[PDB]
Amino acid sequence: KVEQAVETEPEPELRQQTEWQSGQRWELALGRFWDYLRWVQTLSEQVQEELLSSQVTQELRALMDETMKELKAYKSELEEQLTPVAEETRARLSKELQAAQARLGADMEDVCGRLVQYRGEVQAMLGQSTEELRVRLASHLRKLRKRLLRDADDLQKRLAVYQAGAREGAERGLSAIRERLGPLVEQGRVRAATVGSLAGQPLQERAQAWGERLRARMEEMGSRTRDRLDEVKEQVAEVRAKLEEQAQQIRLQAEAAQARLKSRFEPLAEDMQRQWAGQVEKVQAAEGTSAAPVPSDNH
Repeated sequence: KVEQAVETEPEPELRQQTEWQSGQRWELALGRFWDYLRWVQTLSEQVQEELLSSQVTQELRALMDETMKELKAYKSELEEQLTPVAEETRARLSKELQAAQARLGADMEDVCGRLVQYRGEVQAMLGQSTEELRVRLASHLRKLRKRLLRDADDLQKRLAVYQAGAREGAERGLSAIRERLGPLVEQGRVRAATVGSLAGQPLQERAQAWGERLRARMEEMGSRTRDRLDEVKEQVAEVRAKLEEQAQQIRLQAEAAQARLKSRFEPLAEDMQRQWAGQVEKVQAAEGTSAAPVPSDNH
């Protein structure tokens, strides 16, 4: 909201590389998703009015399945072929996707949860503050929106290379998607989320009122905002997700980094270069300006 996800603003290389590679089909979903993704940001009491109905959730879950439907579709067909090698290196292509894969569902599923929780919590009270919940809503959404972002690219980047064409690896490719998810549904029955988002909680005719809400919404939010992660766990519900997630994130970015290194080393050797200072931020000394990325905060 200020640097966690704002660092990408000045770094259009992510939107340029994806728009050039993908084209528009996949870039569309992930493109429109980022719009409402950050739009969810709030501050003024207006947030309590929007919480009435799962608006950002319906729009988020709507696009989430879109980018995931187009990516998974083109992916399965992409796995059929790998880089121009087919010998041993291809073995890393199986694990590589495993990382970017778990990263997709992780953030995605985390999205619907952030809303379903934030809404299910406030809707249970209907008479609390907003900042107390915003403090965590800023960082949580910051890392949730940042990950899904830096991931969408780092993931689509590998799909651009696979377009090359392999021989033996062609068999291992199909295995990659099989090593990620099998019994489950892509990530974790995301469909089940589309149902909850519909739940909402209408009153009489103000369950949304986004019309006037959006007015002060962006006004106060952009005005200056009074939170900037002041470390104040109010809901302590959604924070758990980003907390336990941010921890495992290291396992993903790690396998995805070590693999990508050699993965792109075959086709080229400049990716790590532009990515060294053009990926998104590279986590400039820890995360969060104030409210550091809590590991778990116990239970």
